[PDB]
Amino acid sequence: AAEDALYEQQVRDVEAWWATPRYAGITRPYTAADVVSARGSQQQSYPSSTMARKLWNLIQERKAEGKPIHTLGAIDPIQMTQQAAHQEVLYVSGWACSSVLTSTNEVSPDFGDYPYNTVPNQVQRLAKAQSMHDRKHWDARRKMSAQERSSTPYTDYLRPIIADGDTGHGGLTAVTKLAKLFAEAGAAAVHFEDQMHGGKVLVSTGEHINRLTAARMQWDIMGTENLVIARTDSESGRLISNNIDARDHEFILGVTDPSAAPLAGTLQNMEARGASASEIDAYEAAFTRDHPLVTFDEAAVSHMKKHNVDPAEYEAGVAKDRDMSIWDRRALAKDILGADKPDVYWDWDVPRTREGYYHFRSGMRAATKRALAFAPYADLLWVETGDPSVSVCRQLGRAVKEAYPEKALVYNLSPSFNWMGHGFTEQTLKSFIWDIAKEGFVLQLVSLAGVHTNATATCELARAFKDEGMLAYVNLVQRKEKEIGCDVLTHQKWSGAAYMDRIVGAIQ
Amino acid sequence: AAEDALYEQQVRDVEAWWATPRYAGITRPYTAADVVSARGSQQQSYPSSTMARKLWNLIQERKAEGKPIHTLGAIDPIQMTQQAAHQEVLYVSGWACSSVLTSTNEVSPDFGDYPYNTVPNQVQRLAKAQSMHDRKHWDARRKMSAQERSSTPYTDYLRPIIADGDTGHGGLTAVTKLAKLFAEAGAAAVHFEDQMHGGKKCGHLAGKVLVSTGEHINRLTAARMQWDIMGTENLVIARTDSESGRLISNNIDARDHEFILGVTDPSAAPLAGTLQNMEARGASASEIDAYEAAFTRDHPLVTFDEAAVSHMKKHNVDPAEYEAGVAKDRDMSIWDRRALAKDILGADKPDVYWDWDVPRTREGYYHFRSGMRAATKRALAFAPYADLLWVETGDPSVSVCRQLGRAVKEAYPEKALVYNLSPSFNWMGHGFTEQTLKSFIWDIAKEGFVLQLVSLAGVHTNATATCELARAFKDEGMLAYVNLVQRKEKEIGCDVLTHQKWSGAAYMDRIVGAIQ
Ligand SMILES: [Mg+2]
Ligand SMILES: [Mg+2]
Repeated sequence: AAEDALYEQQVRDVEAWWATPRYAGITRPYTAADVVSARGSQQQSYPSSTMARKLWNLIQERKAEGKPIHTLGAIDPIQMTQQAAHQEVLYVSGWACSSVLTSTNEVSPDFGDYPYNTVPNQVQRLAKAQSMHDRKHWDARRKMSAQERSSTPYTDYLRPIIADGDTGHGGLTAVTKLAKLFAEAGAAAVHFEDQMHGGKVLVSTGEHINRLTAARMQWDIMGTENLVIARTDSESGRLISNNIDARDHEFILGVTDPSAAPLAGTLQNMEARGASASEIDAYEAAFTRDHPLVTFDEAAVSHMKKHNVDPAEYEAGVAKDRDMSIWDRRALAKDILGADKPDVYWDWDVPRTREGYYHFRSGMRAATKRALAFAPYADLLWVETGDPSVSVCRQLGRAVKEAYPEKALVYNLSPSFNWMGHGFTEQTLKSFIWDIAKEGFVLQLVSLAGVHTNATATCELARAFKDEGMLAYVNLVQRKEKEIGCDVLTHQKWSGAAYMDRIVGAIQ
Repeated sequence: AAEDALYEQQVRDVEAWWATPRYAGITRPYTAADVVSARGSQQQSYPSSTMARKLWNLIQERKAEGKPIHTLGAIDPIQMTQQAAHQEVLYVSGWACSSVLTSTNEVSPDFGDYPYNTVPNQVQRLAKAQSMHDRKHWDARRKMSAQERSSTPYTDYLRPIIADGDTGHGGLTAVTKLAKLFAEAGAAAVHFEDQMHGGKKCGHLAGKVLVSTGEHINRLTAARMQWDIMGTENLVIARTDSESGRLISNNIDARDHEFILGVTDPSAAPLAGTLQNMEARGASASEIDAYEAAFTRDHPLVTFDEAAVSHMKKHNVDPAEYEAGVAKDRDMSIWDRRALAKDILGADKPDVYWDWDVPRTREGYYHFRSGMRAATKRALAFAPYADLLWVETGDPSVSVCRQLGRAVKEAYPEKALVYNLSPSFNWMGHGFTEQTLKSFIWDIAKEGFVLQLVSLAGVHTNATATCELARAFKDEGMLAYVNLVQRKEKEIGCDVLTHQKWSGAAYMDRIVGAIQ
């Protein structure tokens, strides 16, 4: 039929699409029929998908060279226009949005607690400005001679946008709607982090995989090729919201002291009888001191050597199966111990927080494992590694390359770190970006760069303008703007006035 | 009746409100009953009104001192926080909104052609950030000792906001809706300018288009009526660009007639109708462009006064009576000027030939003699309807400012003025020294220009800072970031350096800790 042919043609198309090199190694737990059944009859193309292909190709080219795509977080269209000739991509931060532009105009510290259309609205604001300045630029060039065009460098205002998706802002349907808004707004790529929606609390490995799968399916339904970026904060995240996933069990901490009674219960009982907030804090502090936390692997091997049993059989099994459940680990331990010896005591529930969070052994062991777990679901991997170290980066890069030799990584360049005070020289501060790009960190970003440049410039001017008036404005702004050749100096032309003049002249 | 008694009380309360010194010398063409009848049964209070009173009191204090309230246009909450310790008010420009933040996210050159909730939305964004930083600041101060508070200067993040209302974005009902949005969003004052909504003419004779004097007065009155209905004291700022606007959309108002220009050649046929016939005959745009350019050359424009005096001199008639008559009545209508000239010329002389319709533009606009004569006359006409007067005066000039300030103050000695400080003018290449560049703001504050603003300041500082970092970062990476941002930020004591604290992280941590 008319509908049957269109359906069948799209199923064939989607299956072929997923077989292209763009999606080599990417796992999809759903089918092409699943996707086409959700599409309706109306096809639509999105500019973000052309930008996504531009970004994908740029990543492939720079990764092959061992070279960086390093950029600065931009908070407004002015910053976009001034980066366009220099940075090859544009980054949009949710931290920036939280304090400078929210969908409700209610700004706050970054808890990812703005309405979830906030960062997509900032993407749309930048993408529409990109299109305006590309149109102005194309109009300007058509007014030049053909040879003057060859003499003048082309400015590319259509740099692919990378945007912060936070944790996805709720359940899987929220993630699909957030991904939809981003593809509509213009984002070429979106990153999603393995923290709980609402210091840091991780979600299970499987929960985050499901978020990444939800974003991919929505873009598959839309027919767009936007890039999924998976971020993990398990290098520093000490709490996990959910113990259901066996791939996390080796990092969850528990007690070995059988005289420890569940902490959360004690704390609620205390609050019921009227105990002071400090008294609850004091007991919780003492409880952590009195009862040290270890992994079950650690408790088992300690129990075996204590009872004169070789742990090698256990250690081989957990090494062979990193993701062995706690249930199967206890089974393996008791067989090795046998009937005569007592069983390992270990309880991860007893020390849970008031919220019910479990304790988690953060570090690069957990972060590397999660990066590998996320790799078949993501186009780029973003691992927070702590303070900048070429050494740590090299280790992570090789660990990922040996399992997924084509996966590119992202690095978050800290704006606040004391580089010189922590071992760097001017030479090694300069080469850092290029040093880690050789190890596979292709996309690199100073998240809050546009916040800090803007704050510093206004701070300097505001103080001086109070006492020196227009002398301060000319010295600190007008003179400098002219010296460096900033094209906003002629603001009317910069804004596109000549472009609109021609259109109005054509209409009349 | 009980209800009727209440109504009369509210009417009496409005009348008493309008009799306070805040509204001395302000003309309202409506009654208190008019206002109360539009109010409904619930009145609510608006923070913008508290900010408006704060701004009014600051203007009164600074004007008495001959001192400036000089500020910088801010485009985001970051710039607001860095200005709060230094600039006593905050300015929000519509030019900046047009290129950086529109209610539809469609940025473009400034034609005042974004949807009219655009600048109110930017005001709301800044006002909500002011409240957030005030709450952060207050919370931090309650953590200090009582003595440490006495020793630490209090930062006032609640600076009154002045915002661009463009032309009012349409007819009188749009002006009232826009005024309402600004009062809801948090603006202490709004300025409205006497240009035609729909933007400037483009191409030949490109430039601003003025409305009639009376049209702009009705806009000022509409905004005041809306704020009266709301019970708010926001400040009306009247802006005129008749120092440079060479076209006017409407000739109905006799107060504009002395500036409107016309032809004296009886052989000139109407230009717009000729161009329309040519366009209808297949003539190209260039051939039409040619006829218009030639028409402008062959038929100079003059005011009716100049035509009548030149005509009297040609026919050996003393023009002294005509000149004395129109000097006495600057507002004489063209109808009455023609009759005066005709009576002086007498039955045995031909009458003055002068036609202000023949040279009209294709849109139907009239030609207008721009300059400080028109600008000063309009400033005086708007004065009874405005809390502050904003007169564009051209190149920065203490002399021109002093003349304008004196001219206003001889009729309205209490009236405060606004000065728009150009960020683009080449001060040092046009007669300023470093010393008089510095003193300019204080020099004109002594002449009554109490409120002064660099409207695009936050556009230019932001662009310059990113331009410099973006170039260097491409090649020097984190070395450029440390050299140009991090090190400088710490060396000048910018409090965004510690962005977590700056954003309010400790404030929210205490709220969450108090909830659990
Ligand atoms: Mg975020
Ligand atoms: Mg405007």
